[PDB]
Order: sequence, then structure tokens, then C-alpha cells
Amino acid sequence: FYALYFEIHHLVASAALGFARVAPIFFFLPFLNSGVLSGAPRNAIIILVALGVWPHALNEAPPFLSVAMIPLVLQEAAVGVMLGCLLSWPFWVMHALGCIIDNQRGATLSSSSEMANFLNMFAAVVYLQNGGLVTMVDVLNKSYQLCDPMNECTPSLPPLLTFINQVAQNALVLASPVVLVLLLSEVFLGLLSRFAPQMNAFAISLTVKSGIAVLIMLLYFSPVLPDNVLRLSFQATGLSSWFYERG
Amino acid sequence: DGQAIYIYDASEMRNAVVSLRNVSLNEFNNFLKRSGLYNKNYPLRGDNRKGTFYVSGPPVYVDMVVNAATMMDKQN
Amino acid sequence: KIPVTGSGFVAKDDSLRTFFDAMALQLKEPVIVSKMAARKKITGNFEFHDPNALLEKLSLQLGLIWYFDGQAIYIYDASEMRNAVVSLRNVSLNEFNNFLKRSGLYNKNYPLRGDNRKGTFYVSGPPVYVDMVVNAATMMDKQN
Amino acid sequence: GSGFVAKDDSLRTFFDAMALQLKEPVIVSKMAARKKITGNFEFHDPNALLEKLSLQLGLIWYFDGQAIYIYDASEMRNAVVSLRNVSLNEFNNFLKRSGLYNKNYPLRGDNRKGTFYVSGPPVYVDMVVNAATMMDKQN
Amino acid sequence: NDISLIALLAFSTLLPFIIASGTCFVKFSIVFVMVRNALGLQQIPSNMTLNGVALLLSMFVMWPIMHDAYVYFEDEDVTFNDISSLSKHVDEGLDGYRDYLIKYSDRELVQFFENAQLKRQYGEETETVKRDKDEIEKPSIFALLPAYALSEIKSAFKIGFYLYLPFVVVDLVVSSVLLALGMMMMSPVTISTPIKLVLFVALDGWTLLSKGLILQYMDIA
Amino acid sequence: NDISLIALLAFSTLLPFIIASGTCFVKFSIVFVMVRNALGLQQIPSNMTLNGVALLLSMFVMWPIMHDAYVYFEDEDVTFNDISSLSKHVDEGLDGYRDYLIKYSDRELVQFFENAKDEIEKPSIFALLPAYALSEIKSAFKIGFYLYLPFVVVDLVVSSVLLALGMMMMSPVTISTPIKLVLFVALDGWTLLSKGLILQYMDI
Amino acid sequence: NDISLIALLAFSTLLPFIIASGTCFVKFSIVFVMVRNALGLQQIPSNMTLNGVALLLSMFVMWPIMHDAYVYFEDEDVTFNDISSLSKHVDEGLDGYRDYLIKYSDRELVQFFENAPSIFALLPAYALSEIKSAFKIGFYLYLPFVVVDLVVSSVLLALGMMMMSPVTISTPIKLVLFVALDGWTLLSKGLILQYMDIA
Amino acid sequence: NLQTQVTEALDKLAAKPSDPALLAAYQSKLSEYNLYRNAQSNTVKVFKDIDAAIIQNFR
Amino acid sequence: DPKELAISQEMISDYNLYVSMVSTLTRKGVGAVETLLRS
Amino acid sequence: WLKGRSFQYGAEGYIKMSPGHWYFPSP
Amino acid sequence: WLKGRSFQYGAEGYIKMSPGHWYFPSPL
Amino acid sequence: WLKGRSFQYGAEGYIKMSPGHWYFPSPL
Amino acid sequence: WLKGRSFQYGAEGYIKMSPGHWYFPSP
Repeated sequence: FYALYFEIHHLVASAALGFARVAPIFFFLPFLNSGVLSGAPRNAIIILVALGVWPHALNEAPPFLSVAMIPLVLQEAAVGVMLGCLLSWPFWVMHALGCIIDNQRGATLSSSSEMANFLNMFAAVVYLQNGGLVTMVDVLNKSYQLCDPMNECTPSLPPLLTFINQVAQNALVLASPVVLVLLLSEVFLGLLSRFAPQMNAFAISLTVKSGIAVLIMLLYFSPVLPDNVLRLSFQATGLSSWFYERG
Repeated sequence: DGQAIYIYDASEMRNAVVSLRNVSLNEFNNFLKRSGLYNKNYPLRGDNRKGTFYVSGPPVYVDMVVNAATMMDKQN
Repeated sequence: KIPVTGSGFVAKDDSLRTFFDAMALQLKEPVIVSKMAARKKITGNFEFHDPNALLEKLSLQLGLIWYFDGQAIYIYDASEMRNAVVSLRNVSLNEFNNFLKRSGLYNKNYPLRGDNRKGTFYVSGPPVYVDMVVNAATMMDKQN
Repeated sequence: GSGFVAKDDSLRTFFDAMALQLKEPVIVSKMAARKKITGNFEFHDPNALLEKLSLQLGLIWYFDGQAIYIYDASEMRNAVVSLRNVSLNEFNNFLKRSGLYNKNYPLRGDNRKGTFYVSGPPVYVDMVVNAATMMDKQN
Repeated sequence: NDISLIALLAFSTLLPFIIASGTCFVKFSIVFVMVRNALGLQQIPSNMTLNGVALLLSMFVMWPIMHDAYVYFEDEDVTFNDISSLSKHVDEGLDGYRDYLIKYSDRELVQFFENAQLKRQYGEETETVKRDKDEIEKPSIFALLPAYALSEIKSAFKIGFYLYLPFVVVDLVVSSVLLALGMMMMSPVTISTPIKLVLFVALDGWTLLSKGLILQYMDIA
Repeated sequence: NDISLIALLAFSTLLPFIIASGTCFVKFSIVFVMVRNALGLQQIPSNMTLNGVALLLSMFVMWPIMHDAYVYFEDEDVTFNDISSLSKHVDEGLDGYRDYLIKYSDRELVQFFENAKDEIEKPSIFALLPAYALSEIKSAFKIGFYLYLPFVVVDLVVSSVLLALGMMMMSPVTISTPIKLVLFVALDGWTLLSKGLILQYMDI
Repeated sequence: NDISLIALLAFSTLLPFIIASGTCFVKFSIVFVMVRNALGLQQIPSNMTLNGVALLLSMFVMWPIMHDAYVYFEDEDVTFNDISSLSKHVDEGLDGYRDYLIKYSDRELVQFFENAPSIFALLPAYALSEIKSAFKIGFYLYLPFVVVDLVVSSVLLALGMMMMSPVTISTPIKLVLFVALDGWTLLSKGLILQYMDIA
Repeated sequence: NLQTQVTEALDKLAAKPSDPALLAAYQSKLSEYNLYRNAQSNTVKVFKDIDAAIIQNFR
Repeated sequence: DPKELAISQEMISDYNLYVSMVSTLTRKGVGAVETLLRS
Repeated sequence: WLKGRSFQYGAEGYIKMSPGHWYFPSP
Repeated sequence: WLKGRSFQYGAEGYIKMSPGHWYFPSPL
Repeated sequence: WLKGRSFQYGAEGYIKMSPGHWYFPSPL
Repeated sequence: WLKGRSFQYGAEGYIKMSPGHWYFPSP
């Protein structure tokens, strides 16, 4: 009767590496971070999620045994923060969208935000409704199919170096139409300041831009914004292009 | 069984083999014939003068035959 | 509403429990299909006129083992067959085979392999057949 | 008149199709269920086709009387056992009459002794060791 | 008989992590941190008491489910005579909890874990199961509560977006009326905080959201 | 007596959650923090020394309820031959807490929890403890808006006199926070809101 | 035996500060937020991304050194007769990390922190040198953003457009042509080539 | 290998359970094996407990 | 049994220490990434 | 009705509308 | 894909059914 | 025909739709 | 079909399309 104790004992060892893979996704996601989740039932969730997705069979012995453990943890954390920064893609570009629309109208010039929080919650909910967690779990179920440990897979550096502009060119074209109307309105006001010199048209610019920045985005908020949210969601088929095993 | 009709699904049928130390099968089967619990669909498979047999059926019939057989070895 | 002239069962992606319960009227006994043997599927036009001969052929084409103990028909898949070896201190194998033949649980497809006058033999078959043979063998030595 | 047309099967789908021409069901293990096969086969003499395929593919098989167990060749185990008050000749006469005598994997040992050596599939070795140790306790 | 006490004490030790994952305490706790965060209050109302008020509603709903376990398991005829009937008895004891997981969990998220566990179990050759299992077959107890806890995080964030909306409509018009004047160098959250508190106390969101959550599980009269 | 030793320990280990949820400590500990957030202070004075004085302030008006359960349960008639008469006797002890809770809880909400007059029978103790805590957090929010309100005016008036001059790029938090607290010490608002907070429950 | 467990556990507790002060995470973290401050938009690209990328890149430099430490330390032939003979062997395990650290630091603080080579003399000289290396690369990235605002505020003085704010006009112009030159993939890979043979 | 020379002295007393010298030597064997076995059990126990104390301190 | 229980006596305890060691390193492992992302 | 359904025809006909649903028509 | 013909399978091989109006729709 | 499916032709035929799925059309 | 494949030629000819995949062609 020794194997009954060993079956739960190989499991509780296997879930520790399962925790180390999937823990830095629960920090990155907007509907799962420590700001939205408490401390007491958090660590219950993160263990049994990795227990339901662990690729090898549970009763078998894990191949972790004294190969190289401290660098193995830095492997599984590095692929975990890689999966976090890929999964938090459409929330990052949407939160970057709201920061531009907040910044152009004034209202942020105390440096030299609530509106950008509003789009980030909105694209969190509209991502969460249709499907959502089924594709959020599927990419970490495929990551164990292509990055099984004792094989030293890495986040594949030469396509990582275009990651910042990959979200930047999705940020600027999404913030395209409202900064053009705010900018054309400013120089249209400036020609009136050239036609009447002591107008102080800088003061009027704060009064009129906040109405324009919500009005022009009201025309394309409904039919145009929420489909780009589903388009920018990272899907599991592209998981091969971001990783490779080393032997 | 004479008072109600029990209905189970087919995947709940259980079976058992029980040994009578000092009572024959032909006497216990006459106890069931005299009581009224004899069901000809699920009879008692075994040798006619022995102590071991094989019974199978619904759980209210198996748990009655086993309990009424181990409560007839303790009386003898 | 159901226009076909003859008699038969038409299965469209049936899952081996709804298929054998439809055969459970031509066979006059209820059928118990196991849990691992219910994940396989079958589709096509079938007909039953001697199902004890049809069940033997489909248990070899699909890969199954079956057993009929007088009240029901148990069906398992092929990877659930288990084996056992037991020793009898004071009864023979030919004495135990007369108990199985006279009672009615003797199965000629899965016979008992052993020496004719000894205590040891080798039994193998369906999981409801083995745990009965072992339990009656260890319940006759303690009686004698 | 017969035959299987294999297109990338997995050696458990395949050998169950031969379980009608062989009159017994076939049980393939899970380490020997990863190898694959393609090709047009023809089941006209299966007891020589299974023997030829088990040596080209690399397999071990054992038929006890009810089924055909198939393992891969890297699972063969061996054991040495000693009988106190019975010799090798009555245990081999027990297997010749019990039908468990396999001429491909016989028993290696001295003809009148207690110690011998056995190796084969894990259903043959686990039967032979338990049957050998269950006669000495009876004697 | 003696090891039934070992099974009882071992069930007893793992109890509050079951309340951490299995019950509906996860719906109340998240939305109560969200109504704290949306108001902008950080430390207050001192979430040690907010765990307690969120716990008492969940116990208030969970009590009829857990009470039938006592009367079912304090039966003097727990001990059977066969090994499979005794394992059948704990299944039909656990069925009242299990169909509760079935009612409130997601369909496809539960359905994903059986296909994910089977290919781990046997291998890729196992064929996938579809929706049509639902009429006859029951899933395992360890493939439910992951997909349950994710579905309840989805529903709690679904609730949390909606009452987050009527505060940011306030927080944009205050940041616009301050820029209607030349008051650009001014922190608008210190003017927004009173009228954020009024829009919750005049609306009285506590005493109708608290009734709303009990209406999402149980009914009245 | 031996089972009562359990319940006597079970009150004591559960005290920092019942005192966390079933008394006016939640109202004192909540208003004492938003007065700091009203003044624009972050870590001054603490979260410890504000909870200490809020604990003692809540311990005044709460002690006589806790005191009567002692003198009621010291009496010699705890030996009863009946099960239900002892169940009545412990029901007769908790009426000091029940009459405290019904005074400050809402009758409609406790009727809602009762579904899932009051003179013939008292409603159950688990049916109204969240209704009490949910009524206190609402009333503390409502009183929290009121004393928040006059400091908005000093926050606005100096920003308007700075915008009246040309100096628009000037942070007014370094000037309003001096004017914020002199409004709170010339009022001497600390010694008077603790007075009316005590007078809200305990009469003079 | 068990005394090895204390050191191999204390490395995990002290790891968040060896990353904070001993490695190239110092150089990587600074120049990203510095060129974000060059553009003037303080919450795009939302600094959790900048710390997400610069951690993975600083992981890639330290990772062969970490594997090289325990490849050598896996050899259990460390026990000997002399107390210092086992002591020199543990120094041989640390020269793999030390050779990274002696390469970038100058020869002025390292002997200054040994009279008043040793390992503990090198880390504050390292992080002080890396900060000094971070500023001169941020300055050369700074000047083409202090010429493009200078020309757009000149054209407003060329017209009669003196009284309008120029930062509300110059900041989209500075952002658009910067992403149109694909600069965010340029300065990242221009930094990772310095430390390693990237790709 | 102590259990070997434990297990080699029981059989001559089994064949002759009345020799006074043999049971004196057997008791002289078996009480010393009693002193050996719990000593090894108690000594592995401290090496486990102090190994658990380090992770208890650092967790 | 005195030698078999003794070799299983070490065999339970060292594997229990190994599972606690591998779980404490995972906690300090991901917690170091948490604090470095807060920076 | 019998597009994707499995049914038994002949003397005692029935249509299994689902794995847990039988339909007995009256001819 | 069976262009017109249709069989049923039981216990001996295949039997050719009578020509009728109902046809089995083909999964393939 | 039978585009990628393994089958067992001749007088008792079945097509294998999957590793766990049998189809019994006309004898292939 | 045999470019990077290992195979046996003669009477019993087959092509190993993978380390775990045999192909017995038509005779």
C-alpha cells in the first residue's frame, strides 16, 4: 500500500512546476490580477488549473528528478512571462488607445487616468463574452505540447525584437481618426487667432476639444471598435512561431 | 416484492457469492418459496446440495438474499 | 411517419450503449456495456434474427469480450481482460468444474487451464467472470 | 477476397482487424501502440503473417488459449526461481498438459534441480513465477 | 470502520480551500473588491470585514446543499457488504453537490477539460466528445471545479463592469468642466469623490445588489 | 459543562471577526480614515493609532451588552432536565444582542433574509448580522459625504484666486493643505465629531 | 550536506536584488523609459511592458552563466583534505560569473574597494558604470527629438501662430515618424548586440 | 549485516529450547539488537527534523 | 521488516522534503518576477 | 423527423430523438 | 455515394434490401 | 474513393471513420 | 519516395518513413 501515497505525492510535486508555468498569467490579465482577486482563494485556483492541464499522466513519476532545478524554474518563469505578454496583447493596445485620447484633449498635462481604464475594462468584457477563457486556456494547453520541460525551450529571441512596434502600429492606426479632427480644429482656431490677435485661443482650446474628442469617437465606437478586439486576440496556432526546444 | 415495484437502470445490477456453513441451498430456496420473495427471472445459480451459490440482480434483492442467508447461518 | 417496409435498426453515429439496448429485445436479457467500451461508435443499417450469433461476430470485428451468466449480458472491451492463478489445498479441478457445469456458469470459450487432479489452475476472462471464479474457489477450501 | 488497406494506422486499430482471421482477440500494450503502418495487406495465412511482422517490426507475442497478448520487445523480463521439494520435470509436465507450454520461450535449467531461469513476455513470466511458488507451499 | 474516521478528518482538514474554490464565495468576494475599487477608496471599508459579509451570504445560500450531506452520511447503514456498492454509495452521496456544479458551470469550458485529460490519459488516439454527452453522462468531480471557478470569474467580472460604468461617466464630466475653466493643473479626483459617494448612497446599491445576488441562485415565495 | 467549555472558547477565537462585523466599530474605523483622505493626507497618523481609539470608542457603548451576558449566565439554573428548556434559556440570553441589532437594521431587508409581528418572536441572529453591517456601511458613507463637503470649497477657492491672477501653472496642493487643516483645528472638529458619534447611540 | 541547502535556498531569496543591481537589467530598464520620456507620453507603452521585455532580454544574458555555474558544481568531487583546497574550488565556480563582471567595470573603483580580485568590490562599480553608460546612449537618442519639436515651433513663428501651444501639435508628429522609422525594434536590438551575439 | 548473525542463532534454540547457555547468549544477542534498532530509528529522525527546520525557517 | 521499514523510512522522508523544497522554490521564483515587474 | 436520428422500424417502431429521449408514435 | 443501391448487415454477410423511396444520407 | 480512410474490403466490409468509429455500408 | 528515408530492399522490401513508421508497398 505504498503506491497510493506515492500517487498523490508525485502529483503535488508535478503541480509546483505547473504553478511556475501559469502563475505569471494571473498577474498580467486584467480580469485576473491581484487588484481584482484576493489572497486567500487565489492560490487555490492557480494550482488546480495547472492540475487540470498538466500534459503527462499523473500517476507516473515526473522526469524532474535532480536534473537541474534552479535554472529550470527560470526557464518556466521566462516562458510564463512570455505567455503573459502575448496574452495581454489586446488589452495593452486598448489601454494604449485610451491614453492617447486622454492625452490629446488636455487633461494629462499635469505631468510636465480613468478614460484609458474604461476601454481596458470594455475590451476585457467583450473579449470575455464570446469564447474567451476557452482560448485563454487552449494556448497554455498547447504550450505543454510544444515546450515540455527537460528539453529547455526558450521564447525564440529573433521575433521578440519586433514586439514593441507590433503593438505600436496597432496603437497609432487605432488612434488615427480622432487626433486628426482635434489637430485640424486646433489650426482652424489658430487662423482665427491670426485674424483676431488678443483672443487667447489657447484657453478656448481646452473647452472645445473635450467635446470633440468624445463626439468624433462616438460615430465609430459602436460598429468599428469591438471587432478589432477579437481580431487582435492571440490564437493558439501561432504558438510554434514564438518558441523552439533546445534538444 | 409484494408491496411495491422497484425500478433501476441496467448498469446498477450487482452480484455476489455467499457460503452457507450449515444450511443447504434447497432448504433456503424453500424458505424463499414459502415467503414470497422467489423471483424466477433472477434465480439462485449453484449446486443443489452445497453451501455455495451465485446470485445476481437488483440491489434490493441481492442485499436481501445476502442478509437473510447470513442471518440463517447465525441461528444454526 | 417512419417509412421503411422491412424490419431493422438504423444507427446514425450511435455510441454502443444505445446500439446494444436496441438489441436487448431480440436478446431476451438486459445488456450491460462497460464504461471504456462505450466510447466507440457505429453507424449503418443492421438487422437482428439470431443475435447470439451476431454478437459473437461483432465482438471480434469491433474487439470486445462478452459473458452471459443466465440473467444479463456483460460486454467489455478487449483491454480489460484480467488473469488469475489460485491454489486449492483439498479439492480438485475436476470437482470444481462439475460445480460450474452443474450450476450453469461454465463457459466453453474461456475454459479453465490446469492439471486435472491438482489444486492449481489458471483462469482468465471477463472481469465479472474472474472475480466469481476466484471467490468461489476461496470459499470452498474454507468450507471444507 | 479479403484484406486490410492500411493508411497510417497505429497498431491497435490494425491488429484488431486481424482478430477475426485469428480466432482470438488481440491485446496490444500502450508502448507498442505508438508505432504506425501503411500498406495493402492480405489475411490468408495469419499465423505466419503475425510471426513475420513481429520480427520485422520488432515485437513479442504470446497466446495462452483465450487471447493474444502483444508487447514490444523492450519489456521482456527475466527471473530465476528455485523449487524446494519438486523438480523441473513435473512442472514441465504440468505445462504440457495445461496448454501453457510455449516452444518459442522454453524453460532453461537443469533437468533434475530446483533452480532454473525464465524470460519472456510479462504475462508469461508473471504466470510461471506465481505457479512455481504456489506448488512449493502446497508441498 | 476506523478508517472512515480517517477519511472524515482528512476531509475536515482540506475544508476551507474547498470554500476557497468550490462554492459561490468567489462571486461575492470579487464584486465586493470591485465596488471598493470603482469608488476609488483604497483601504476602506477594511476588507477583513468584507470577507465576512461576503462569506455570510454564501453560507446563507450553501446551507441546504451541505445539510443533506450530514443526514445522508450519519446513516447507521453506511457500511455495506460489497466493495463496489460501497464505492457507489459515496457517488450518490456526492451527487447533490455535483449537479449543483453542473447547473452553474459553463458548457464548453467543462467540455474542454475532458478532451484535455483524455489525451493525457491514453494518448492522441482517443476520439473527442461533443455536446451530446449531456443527456446521459456525468463528468468527473476534478474536471468541473476548474471550469466552474473560471466561469464564475467571468460572471463576477460581468457584474463588475456594469456598476463600474456609472462612476466613469461622472469622472469624465468632472475632468471636462475643470477644463472648461483654465484649471488644468488641478487633481479632479478630489472633487469627484463626493459626487461619487452620493451616486451610490442615493441609489442605495448595497441593499439591492445584495438582494440581486441571492435572486441569482434562489427565489422568493 | 464540558460542551459549554467549547462554546466559551468558540466565542473567544471568533471575537476578532464578530467585533469586525457586528458592532459600530466599522463605522468608527471607516469615518476615521476618510477624514484623513478628506484632508489630503496619506500615512498620517497611521492605520494603527486610528484603529486603537476607534476600538476604545466602540468599546464604551458595547460593554454593557457584553456585561449583562456574564451576570445572566452566572446564575445557578443552567441545570435543566429538558433539552428544549435549555435551548429556550440560551435563546433568552441573546436578547440583549437582538434588541441592539433590530434598532439599527432595516426591517425590509431582514424580512428578505427571513424569507430565505416581531413581538411574539424575534428574528434569527443569522438573518440580520449582514443586514446590520450593510446598514452601517451605508450610513457611514452618507455621513462621510457630509464632512467631506466643506474641504472642497477651500480646495476650489484658492485654485480660483490663483487662476484670477495669471499663475495658472501652479500646483495648489502645496497651498490648500495649510488652509485645509486650520479649518479643522479652528472648528476643533476632532473633539466634536467623536461626541456626536457617541451620542448617536448612547444618550446623555 | 545540509549546509548546501541554506546557500542554495538563500540564492532564491536574494535573486530579486542580484537582478536589480548585478546584471544588465540596469542598462536595459533605463533607456526604454528614457526614450518614452523623450516622446512625452508617460503611460504608453505602459511600463509593465518595458519591464516585461527588458526582463526577458536580461534573462538571455544571465542564462548561460547560470547554466555554466551548476554544470561545474554538479561535479561532487569537491571534498578533499585541506580546508582551503575545497575553498579554491568554489571560487572556480564563481569565476564564470566574475568574468562577465570584470569585463564591463573600470579599473578605478575595483582596487579602491579592495584596499579600503574580490567579488564584493565589483557590483557597485558595475551598476555605477552601467548608469554612466546609459546616459550617453540616451542623449544621442535624445537629440533627434530636440530638433523635430524645434522646427515645428519655428514654423509657427514663421506664420502668425505664436499664441498656440506647440506640445499639442509636436507630440503626434514626434510619435508618428518615430514608429514609421520602426525605431522600437531598432534600439532594442542595437542594445542586445552589445552584450551578446544575438540571433 | 547484524541481522544475519541474529538470524543464525535462533535455529539451534528452536531445535533445543532447553539449553541454559544458549538462551543466555540469545538474550545477550537480542537485547543488543533492540538497542541497535531504535538507535538507528531515533538518529535518522533528527536528521529529518533539522532538515525540515531549514525550510520551515525560510518558507 | 527491520531493514525494509528502515529503507522505506528514509524513502518517505526524503521525497517529502523534496516536494516541499520544489514548492518553496516555485514560490520565491515567481515572487521574484512579481516584485521585479513592480520594480 | 428522421434526418439525423436513429430509429427502429418494423413491428415496434420508435425514434431515439436523443441519447436520452425516446419517441413512440401511434400508427 | 452508393448510387442507388443499399444493403443491411446481419449475421451472415450483406443482404440486398428491396428498392424503396427512403435513402440513407451519407457521412463520408 | 474512401479518400483517406482505412478499410477492410471484401464480402464483410467496414470503413474506419476514426480510430474509434466503424461504418458498415455495402461490402467494399 | 526515398530521399531522406532508410529502407530494406530485396524480397521483403519496406520503407521506414520515420523511426516509428513502416511502409510495405505492393509486391
